[PDB]
Amino acid sequence: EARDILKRPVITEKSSEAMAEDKYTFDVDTRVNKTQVKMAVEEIFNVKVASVNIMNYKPKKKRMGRYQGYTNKRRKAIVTLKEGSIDLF
Amino acid sequence: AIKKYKPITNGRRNMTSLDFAEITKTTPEKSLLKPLPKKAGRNNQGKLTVRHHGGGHKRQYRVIDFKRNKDGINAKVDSIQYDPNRSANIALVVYADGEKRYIIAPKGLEVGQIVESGAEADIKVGNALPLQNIPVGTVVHNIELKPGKGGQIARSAGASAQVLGKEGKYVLIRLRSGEVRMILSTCRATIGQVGNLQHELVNVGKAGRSRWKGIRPTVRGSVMNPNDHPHGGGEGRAPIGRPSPMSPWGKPTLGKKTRRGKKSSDKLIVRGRKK
Amino acid sequence: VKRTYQPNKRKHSKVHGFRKRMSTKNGRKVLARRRRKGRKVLSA
RNA sequence: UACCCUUGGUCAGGUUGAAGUUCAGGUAACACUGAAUGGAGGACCGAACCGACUUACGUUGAAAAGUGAGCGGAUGAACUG
RNA sequence: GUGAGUCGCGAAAGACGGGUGAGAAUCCCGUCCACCGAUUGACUAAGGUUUCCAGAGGAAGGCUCGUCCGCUCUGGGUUAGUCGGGUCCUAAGCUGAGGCCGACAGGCGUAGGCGAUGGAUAACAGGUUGAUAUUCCUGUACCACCUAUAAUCGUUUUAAUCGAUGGGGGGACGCAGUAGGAUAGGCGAAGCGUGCGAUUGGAUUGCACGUCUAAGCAGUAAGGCUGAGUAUUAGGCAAAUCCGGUACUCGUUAAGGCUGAGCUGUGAUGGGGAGAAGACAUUGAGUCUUCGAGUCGUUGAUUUCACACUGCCGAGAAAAGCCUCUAGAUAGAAAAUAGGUGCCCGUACCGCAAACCGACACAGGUAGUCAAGAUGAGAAUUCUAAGGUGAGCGAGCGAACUCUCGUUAAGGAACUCGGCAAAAUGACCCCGUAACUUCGGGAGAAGGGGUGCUCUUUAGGGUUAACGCCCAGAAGAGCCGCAGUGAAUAGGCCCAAGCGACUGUUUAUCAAAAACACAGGUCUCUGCUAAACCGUAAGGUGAUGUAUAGGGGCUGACGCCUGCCCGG
Ligand SMILES: [Mg+2]
Ligand SMILES: [Mg+2]
Ligand SMILES: [Mg+2]
Ligand SMILES: [Mg+2]
Ligand SMILES: [Mg+2]
Ligand SMILES: [Mg+2]
Ligand SMILES: [Mg+2]
Ligand SMILES: [Mg+2]
Ligand SMILES: [Mg+2]
Ligand SMILES: [Mg+2]
Ligand SMILES: [O]
Ligand SMILES: [O]
Ligand SMILES: [O]
Ligand SMILES: [O]
Repeated sequence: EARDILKRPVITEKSSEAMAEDKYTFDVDTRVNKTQVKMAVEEIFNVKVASVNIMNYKPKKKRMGRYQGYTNKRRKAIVTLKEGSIDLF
Repeated sequence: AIKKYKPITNGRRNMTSLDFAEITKTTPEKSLLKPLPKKAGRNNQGKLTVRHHGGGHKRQYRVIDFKRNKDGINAKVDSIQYDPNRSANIALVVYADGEKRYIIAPKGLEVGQIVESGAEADIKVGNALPLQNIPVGTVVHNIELKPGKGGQIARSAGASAQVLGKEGKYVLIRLRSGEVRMILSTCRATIGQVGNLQHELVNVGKAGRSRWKGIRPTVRGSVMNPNDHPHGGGEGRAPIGRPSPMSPWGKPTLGKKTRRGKKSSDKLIVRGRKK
Repeated sequence: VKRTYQPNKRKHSKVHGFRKRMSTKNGRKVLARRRRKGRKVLSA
């Protein structure tokens, strides 16, 4: 379902330029094919073609209390549009 | 024949090698071939058992019908070819039926000569047929010891056996190695010496030409240190101290007999001359 | 010089890896000690 | 690191000029002759690459075995991923 | 703590100005200078794992200082139907149902299966960010597939038509050598833009630029067809119109029949690219809307593009894709058209290095691709483009002493264990070149000579319609300086002897040799699941081998030779 396929949004200067050609940037739950995102984001907003591109990221390090630990895995997915547009801000 | 090579430098002086006058084509039939990795003289395991092999050049398997199994059907011979893995040069054979099979080359074979595999195939060179029917006083190659296997005998370069005579069952034969054996009456064989005769006058000429084959070096025993070989050790050079010159594994070489006298064919063996 | 340990993955996620160990008696025993002793890593 | 296997990659430039071929020469016919062709060699110089011969240096060192000047092999039993 | 504020501060060319800041030889900016340039350059693999970029900070780290960093803190960055890989194949090898063996463990091994450094496989150019690019957009392309639509099929036979899990073809491979056809880039010009010097002089005079894809239509330089076509079939396990064979008509006619292929022409591209201040309200007027405007001809030419051809022999992976043949499936397709559908991994950065291995920000190693200019045979050498760097302590003085380089009259190995080292020779051409010899060589023997720029005259060869463009000789005549391959890179030689025949390998980190091996010789073993061997045994090597073959010992090219003793 949409819920466990879209975990977060993302915003930044990168996405800000991205919204010129009607692009967007979400972060998903991991272990999700590219295609489920298409049909599911379609299911939830009725926006569509301009198919998806996607990446991963390896987890960095961090020290907040002088103990070692890693950040969390991050699979980022870049959505782009041809059919209207969506704003939820 | 063997063509001496003019000395131009040190590593050719005694050199010698073949002329290749019994060849018609160079590139083989794709079909009968079959591939061949190498092992360098060592086991399913990986350990070295036989010494000094490997290092050589790549090659393939040219299949042979040593059985000459299909009988009666006349054949012809439209080509010769070369065979690395044996001294004996090799022939290709268009059977009557369109089949194609390679056979070791008898000396004095003519391309276009025809050769048979049958009982009623009267005697010439090449023809394949049993021992019982053959006359006495004849030279024969590629005998089988057993019906239907594929021959094991006189299969290398040069001449071949002699038939001295026959009972009904079994049948005599004298080899080269000059040694005698009773053979079955019905084993399939053929007639005529083998091809290449001057494979042995080859002065290999230079060290590499053993590696090209390939084989590789063998080190003496009176050089090593005494663990690795019994003769070894010794200040300076090394006379062999002990009697009975030994292998690396004990077990002498020089005169000792290793035929195991319980083997069943020891009755078939008479008049042991060469060994 | 080229010193020992010119490193690589495949020869190290092979031999000292898991499925070798847990595809051999002795290796299973090895793992038993690296569990009984407590460790944060195996196959390394 | 040592061997071995399967599979790939590499080796500037130049010099020498065998077998054989062929043109005439020449014999009864072959041997043999002189040219032109042809381009073999664990062939010759010599950079990459490899190696470690002599020497100096360093020798709580730049380095737990190298550097600089020279040195040998470099189409082969070569080198190496 | 002592040693000691002592050794060291890890090859190297920096200087000045202007800013900043509390504070600067070390930070930013610029100008100059110097360095590499078959590279200290550019691109990727292995490898490491966020080191990448922005904004702040300077407690410790940095071998100094530090306002800075590859250190800290916060935030942020890696986009694929076509790229490397998987949904395709396979060798070596690994695992291996049943199974054979073993005291247990477990060991062997068929079927099959995994496993690439190889085989097949649909994409290109530009633009763009502080940080991503064949991934984004911009344009132009391709493959498979589904859906929709019709010009051909007609027992579901055979025919259009699908087609193997089986049969066949090809895929499919060595090494060396020469020659050739094409382009890459380079070259010097009479086409384009800018600009005329303040040092005597010069004005066709100086400087820079000289392109455009993959894809689709045509052709195409060189090669190939032991050939084309028919009929039959003792075979390719069953079948076969396919293969293979066999007999004939046409063959060497090359007609060019068929095949494959460098690359070229055209469009793609009235487009992108671009030397371009001659462009502003403007941005620091740098800058941007903005218009500027060119594709010519020559010569040179690979180490790139066909293991193609020839030669040699040491006789040169496999399977799949791909194309066919039937057994068979099955009513009966789809030409070219429109539309859509197209997964996972990786992608940042360094990658002859500060980030990899080396405990260090270490003078080491670290496969592969590109590799320009003059000089040169040349990837050699010297100096420079492209571009990158100034090496993470410096300022003084200019003593010993050590090290590294240069020189030294007279003599010239007297030093010395020993001419160790250092110096001398060194390139091209010409003359010439002994002994001995296994006739190949020795032999670059030795020794000896010439080489610069200008002017004149002349041979020439390749390339062209020709012009001129290139290439490298001879002859004379002159000029200069001590010196003409003016610097740099590049053999020291002769005679005699022992040992070894070679060339080769060896004691990784004290020995590279007269040792080891080597082709050859010789003796003995071994009649074939042969001997020997690893193992407990199966099993496997030997060996796709079959006594002109395989194992063991000894000796070491050549040629002269290989004596006596069989008691131990
Ligand atoms: Mg050399
Ligand atoms: Mg200053
Ligand atoms: Mg083949
Ligand atoms: Mg050929
Ligand atoms: Mg990686
Ligand atoms: Mg380094
Ligand atoms: Mg150059
Ligand atoms: Mg003198
Ligand atoms: Mg003297
Ligand atoms: Mg021998
Ligand atoms: O050489
Ligand atoms: O050399
Ligand atoms: O050499
Ligand atoms: O050489």
